[PDB]
Amino acid sequence: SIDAISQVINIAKAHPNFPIALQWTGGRGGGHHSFEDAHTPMLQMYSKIRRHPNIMLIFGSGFGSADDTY
Amino acid sequence: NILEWLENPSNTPDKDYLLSIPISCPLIGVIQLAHYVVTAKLLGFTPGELRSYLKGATGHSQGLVTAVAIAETDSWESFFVSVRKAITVLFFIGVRCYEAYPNTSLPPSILEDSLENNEGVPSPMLSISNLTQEQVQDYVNKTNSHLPAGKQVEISLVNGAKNLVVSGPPQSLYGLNLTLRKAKAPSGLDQSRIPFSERKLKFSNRFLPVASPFHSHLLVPASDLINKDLVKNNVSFNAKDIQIPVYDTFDGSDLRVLSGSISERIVDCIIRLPVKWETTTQFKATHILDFGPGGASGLGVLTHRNKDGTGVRVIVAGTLDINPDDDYGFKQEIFDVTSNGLKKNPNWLEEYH
Amino acid sequence: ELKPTVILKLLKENIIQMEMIENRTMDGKPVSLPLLYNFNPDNGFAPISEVMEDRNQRIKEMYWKLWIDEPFNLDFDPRDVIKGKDFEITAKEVYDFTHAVGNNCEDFVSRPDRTMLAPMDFAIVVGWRAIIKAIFPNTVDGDLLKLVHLSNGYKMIPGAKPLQVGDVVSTTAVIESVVNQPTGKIVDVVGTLSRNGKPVMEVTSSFFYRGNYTDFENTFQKTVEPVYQMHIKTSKDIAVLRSKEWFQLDDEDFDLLNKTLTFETETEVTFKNANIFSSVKCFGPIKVELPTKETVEIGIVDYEAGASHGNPVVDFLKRNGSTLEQKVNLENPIPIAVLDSYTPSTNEPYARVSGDLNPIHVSRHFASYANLPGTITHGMFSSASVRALIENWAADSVSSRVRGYTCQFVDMVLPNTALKTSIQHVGMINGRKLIKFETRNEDDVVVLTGEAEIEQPVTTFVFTGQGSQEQGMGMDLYKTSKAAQDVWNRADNHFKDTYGFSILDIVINNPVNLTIHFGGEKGKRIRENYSAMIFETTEKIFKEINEHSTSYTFRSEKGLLSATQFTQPALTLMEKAAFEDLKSKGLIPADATFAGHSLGEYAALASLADVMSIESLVEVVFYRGMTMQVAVPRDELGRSNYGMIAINPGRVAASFSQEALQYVVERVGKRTGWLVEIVNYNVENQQYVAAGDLRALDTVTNVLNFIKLQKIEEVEGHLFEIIDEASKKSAVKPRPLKLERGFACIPLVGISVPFHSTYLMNGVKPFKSFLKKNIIKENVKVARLAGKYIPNLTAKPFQVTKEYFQDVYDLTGSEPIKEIIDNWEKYEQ
Amino acid sequence: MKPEVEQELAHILLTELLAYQFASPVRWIETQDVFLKDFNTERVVEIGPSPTLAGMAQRTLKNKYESYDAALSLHREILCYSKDAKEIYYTPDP
Ligand SMILES: Cc1cc2nc3c(=O)[nH]c(=O)nc-3n(C[C@H](O)[C@H](O)[C@H](O)COP(=O)(O)O)c2cc1C
Repeated sequence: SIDAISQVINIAKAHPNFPIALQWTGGRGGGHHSFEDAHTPMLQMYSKIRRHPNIMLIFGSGFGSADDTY
Repeated sequence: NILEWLENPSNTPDKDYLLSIPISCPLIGVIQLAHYVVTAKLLGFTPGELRSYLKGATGHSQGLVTAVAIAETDSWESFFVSVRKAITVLFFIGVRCYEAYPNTSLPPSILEDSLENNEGVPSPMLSISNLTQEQVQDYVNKTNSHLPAGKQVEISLVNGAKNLVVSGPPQSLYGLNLTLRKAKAPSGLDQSRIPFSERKLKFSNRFLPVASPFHSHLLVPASDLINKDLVKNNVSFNAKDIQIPVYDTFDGSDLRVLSGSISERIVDCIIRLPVKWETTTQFKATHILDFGPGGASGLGVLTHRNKDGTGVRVIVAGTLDINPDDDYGFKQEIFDVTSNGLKKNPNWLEEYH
Repeated sequence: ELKPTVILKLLKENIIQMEMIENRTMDGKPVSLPLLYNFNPDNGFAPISEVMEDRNQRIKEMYWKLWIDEPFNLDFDPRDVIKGKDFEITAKEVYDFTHAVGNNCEDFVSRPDRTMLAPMDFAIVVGWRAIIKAIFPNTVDGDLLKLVHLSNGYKMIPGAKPLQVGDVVSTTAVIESVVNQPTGKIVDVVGTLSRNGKPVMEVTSSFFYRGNYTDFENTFQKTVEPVYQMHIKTSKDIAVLRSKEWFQLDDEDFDLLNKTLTFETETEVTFKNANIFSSVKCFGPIKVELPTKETVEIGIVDYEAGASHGNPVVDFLKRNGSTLEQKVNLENPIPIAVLDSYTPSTNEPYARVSGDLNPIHVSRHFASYANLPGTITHGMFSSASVRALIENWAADSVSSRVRGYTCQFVDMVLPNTALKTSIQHVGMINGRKLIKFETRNEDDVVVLTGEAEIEQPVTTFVFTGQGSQEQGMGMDLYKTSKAAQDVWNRADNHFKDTYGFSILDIVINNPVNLTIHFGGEKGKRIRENYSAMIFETTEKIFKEINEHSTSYTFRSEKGLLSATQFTQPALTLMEKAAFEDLKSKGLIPADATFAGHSLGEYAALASLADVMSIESLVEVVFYRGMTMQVAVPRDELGRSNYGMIAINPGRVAASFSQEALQYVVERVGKRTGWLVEIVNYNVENQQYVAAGDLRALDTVTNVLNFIKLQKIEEVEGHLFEIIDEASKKSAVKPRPLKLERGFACIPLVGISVPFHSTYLMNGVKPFKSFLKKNIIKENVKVARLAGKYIPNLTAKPFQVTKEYFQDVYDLTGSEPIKEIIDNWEKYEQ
Repeated sequence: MKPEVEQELAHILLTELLAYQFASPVRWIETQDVFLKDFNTERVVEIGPSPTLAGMAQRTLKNKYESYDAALSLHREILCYSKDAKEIYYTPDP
C-alpha cells in the first residue's frame, strides 16, 4: 500500500547507496493479496520513488507476456 | 494611501479592507511589477532585455494584465508607461467588479456552521481537490437546479486534473458545501480492508481568501464599464508592441494573433471566462519564473505539481527560501552565477528510457 | 476650506452682536444666528449682559432654516396634526443611508432578480421634517440649543410589509403629550408613515427642553393605560360597579355575575399646576370574555372632571382588577452576543443623509456654545448602528423579522469612540422575541439601551391524531400550568354535569369499567342526555338505556382510555391544554400555519382558531367517538370483522410505488368485492394505512407477501390470479378472523371501525347537522383560518374562494356546495 | 364580499370539511408537501403525547428535500411537545 511504499522509501533513504528492489504488486495477483488497485498507488508514488536512484521499480501482479508488459 | 501604510504599519487598514478587490487588484499588480523590477535590476538588465530572454508570458486570472504589460517593456526610461497601463487596468477591474457584486453580511448561523465543520470563512470562491471536473459539475448542476438564475454557481478555474475552483454567491457555495459534506468520508477512516472499487471518495474543499466572484456571470455587467473606462483613459494593447507571445487563459492561444481588442479579451478572461491552467501552460519550456504573490503557496508550485515528471523547472522568483526536496527553485536560483543556478528537473521518459 | 464661523462687532452704540454662522446648510448658503448683548460701561464688574428677549425665537428661526423647508412661522397649534411632504424612496438614498450608518444587510443591497428594501431606520429620514416640527410652536417654547433627544422607536403595524425602494410614503405627526417637569419640558411626538393609503409603521420620539417652565396652560398629556381584568364573582361586586357613574353598560340589564371584564382605557389630562390636574378624562370600551376566550364589547368607560388630584377610574381598577401584560419573561435571559462598534470620525455624512443639520454635531463653535463635551455624534446614528447589529445577530440578517425597535439615549457619545453592545433574549410578546440591549462606552458607561421585537422563524403546528394516548397524558402540565388547569377543569366539569363521569379520572386511573348511576334528579337528567344520542345514517346509541334504567356500564378489557369515545376527548384536551400553555407564554406566532392528522383537525381548529369553546369541543369529540363505536356490526363479543393495516410499499419491493400499491388494493378490492381502501397517506412510499373488513386485509397482506417472497390487460389478469388464490385461503376462517402480517404489513391494535373510508358515507350528513348545532355561526373568524388551515380532506390551505368550493365537490359531493358554486355570484355582490 | 357573507361561507365550508373527514382518506403527503415546500417552514412543532407526526416529517425530509434544503440552506427544526420542550419554551439548560 501507500504507507508500505513510504516505508520502503525511508529504508532506501537511510541507505542511499544500497540497491533496494521495490516489488510492487496489486491485489489482482495470486496467493495472498491486498485490496489495492495496481495503478493508482504507482501513479501516486512514482515521483517519490524516482527521487531515490538506489530504488529499482519492479511491476508485477498480472503479467504473462511481453505484449502486456511492454 | 499606500505609502503611508508602508511607512506606518499601524495606520494600515484592517485585513478585510485590504482584501477587497478595488485595493487588492492594483496592489497585487504592483507587487508583481516590483518583483520583476528587482529581478531585472539585480541582473543588470533593462526590462526589455529580461523580456527578450523570455520565450513567452502568461498569467493566472489577474496576472494576465501584468504579463501583457511586461511583454511591451523596452527601456527603463519608459517602463512607467507600461506600469501605468497595467495598474490602470487593474484599478478599473477592481472598482467595476466591486460595484457589480459588492459583498454583504453573511448570516452568523452560516459562519458558525462552517467554522464548526472545519470549513473556511465563506467567500465567493470555493476550491475543491481530489475530484474531477465531471464530478464537480454534477454537484454544481444539482445545486443549481434549485437556486434561481442569479444565485447560480459555476466552475471558474480548472487548475488541474483534480483541482477545481467554483465561484458564485457565498451562500450558494455554502449550500454546495453542505451537499459535499453529505458526500465525503472522514480522513481518518481506514479503508485498507475495503476493496478499491467500493471505497468512498476522500476529497478536500475550502474557501479561498478572496473577496469577489471572479470568472462568473455575476461580474458580466462590469465588462462594458471597464472597457469604457480603459478607452477614456487611453489604455490599449497593440499586437505590434507585444514582443513575446502571451497565452490566453481560456484557450492558451497567442493574444497577439487575436484580431479584436486585446484589452477587451483580457478583461473578458478575468471577469467572465473560466481559466484552464493546463491548456494555457501547454507551451514547451525548461524553466518557469513565478513573479506572482503567495511565495511557495502560489501559482508556481501548482504549475510544478501539474507538470511533474516532464523535465520542467519552476523557480519562485518572488521569495528567498530553501526547499528541502529541491524539486523547485527559489529566488537565489535566478542570480546564482555558478552551476547551482542551472538545475533541471527529471524527465522520466528520458531518464529511464 | 477656511470659512467665517463667528463675527463679532457693535451692532448699536451699546449692543454687541455675536453672529454665529453655520456653513453646512441645506442649500449651501450660510445661516447665521445673531446673539445680542448689552454693553453697560457703568457696571464695571459686569458690563456685558445678554439680551434674553426673542432669544429662543432667534434660535428657532436658525433651526427652521436648517431643518424645515417651508416659510418660517411659529404660530400654529401644538394640538393639531402635522403633515409632511411625500417622500419617494430611491436606490441612491438607501445606499447612502446604509453606508452612512454601516448597515451591511443584503436586503438593502441591489441584487439581480430581487427588489431592494429600505431599513426600518429609514422611517426617521422619511418623517424627520414632520416629527421635529412638533417642538417648534410658540406655545411649546424652549431653547433649541438645549434640546435633548431622550428616546426614539419604531413599530411596524401588523400585516404591513417593510419599506422598499420605489415606494411613495406619506408622514403624519401628532404631539402625544407635552408636560412641564421640574427640570424641563418633555415633548412626546408620534409619527405615522403611510403607503398607498394604508399605514405602514409608527415612529415615537421623546424630546426634552431643559430649563424652568411654568406655563401649565399650554401642557396636555395622553396615556394609554394598561388593560385591567376583573372577575365578577358576587352581587357585591356588581353593586360596587353599578355605583360608579363612569361604568356605563350598553345593556343596563346585562348579567355580569360570573363574567370576566376587561377595561381598555385612555386618560387625557390637562394641568393647572405641577401637582393638580385642570381636567381629567378617562374613556374606553368594556368587553366581556366569551366561552371561546374571545372578548366582545358590552359598554364604555367615560369619566370627566375639573380640578382633580388623580384619576379615580384607574385607581379603582388597580385596586380591584388585575393587570394584563403582553410581555412575558423567559425563565432566564438568553445571551445572544457582545458586539463592538465605532462612531465615525465625522458626523457630516449622517447629517447629510438624514437631513438632521444640527450644528452641534458638525460645528465646533456651536457645540462649545452649547456646553457640550465636543462635536457629539447623532444619537440616531447610534440607534441605527445598534439596530443593524441586532438585525444581523438577533434576526440572523433577515430584515423583515424586525417588527419593533426602541432606544433610550442615556449619555452622549463622541466621534471615534469604541462602543460595546450586549444583546439578549429576555421574553416574548405575541409570538415575537423580546431583545434587550445595552451599549457601554470605553469608560464602561451606559450610553444606549432599548428593546427589539423579532419574529420567530416561519412556524407550523401539527396536531397528532389517535393512537398515542397513555395513562397520565398531560398530567404534569395540569399540575403546573394554569391554562392547562383551566382547560381540563372546564372539560371535566362539563362531563361530570352532563354524562356523569370525569374525563380527568379516566386519564389518570384508566379504569377497566365505569358505571354511571341515574339515581335522583341529576341522575335522571344525565340519563336523558344519554338517551338523546342517536346514529341517524335513526338508531339510538345506548339502546339499553330507557326510562327504567338505573345505571349503565362502560366496559373494556385493558382500560377505557383506549376506548374511542374516551380516547378522542382525552387527546383533544391534552393537545388543547398544551397549546393554551404555549399561548399564555407569548409563544405562538400570529402567522403560523396549522394542520391536524385525523382527530387532530379538531384540536387544531380549537387551539388556533377558537372556533368552539371547550365544552362544545369535548361534546363533538365524545359524540364522534360514540358514533364510530356503533358504526360497524359487532357480535355479542364486541368483535367486528373490520380492521386496519399499516403498509410499507418500500419494504415489499424496492420498486413498488404507491401507484403500485394503489393498483393492488383496488384490484384486491375489485376481483373479490370486499371493502378495502387506503385511508391514510402518511409518508411517501414508506407509510400507508388501509381499512376494510379484517378478512380482506389478510388477502392483501398475503398478496403483498407473494409479491415480496417472489420477484413480481395481462397485468390485471395476472393479479386476478393472485387475488383469487389468497381470497379463499382466509375466507374459510370465522368472521371475527385474525389479521397477521407480511414483511411489510402490520395490523393495528384495538381498531375495529374503518374510519377515513367510504364505508362511513351514509352517516355523514346527520353528523354535519350535529356539528352545525355545536360550531356556531359567529364563532368562526376567517382571518384565523384563511391561508393557515390545511384540511385533511382537501390538502390545500384554507381559502374561501370559488376554486376551493369547487375542489371539495371533486373528492366528495355535497348538495350545499353546488348551491354556493352556482350562486357564487350572488354571494360576491 | 361583505365580511358577514364571507363568514357565512367560511363556516359552511369548515363544517362541511369536518363532516366529510371521517369518510375521506387522510391526505398527509400533500399536507406535508404544502407546509414543507410552499411555506419553507423552518419550525415544525408537534402537539401530542408522542413524536409521531414529527418522525413522519423527518422521514419525509430525508427522502424528498435533502438536496433542496442544502441548496437553499434551509435548516429546518422538528420539535415535539413531549420531548423538545426546552427548544419550544426557550428555556436552555444552565
Ligand atoms: C501459488 C503462489 C504462491 C505464492 N507464494 C508467495 C510467497 O510465499 N511469498 C510471497 O511473498 N508471495 C507469494 N506469491 C505472490 C507472488 O510471488 C507475486 O507477489 C505476485 O502476486 C504474482 O502475481 P501474478 O500471480 O499476477 O503473477 C505467490 C503467488 C502465487 C500465485
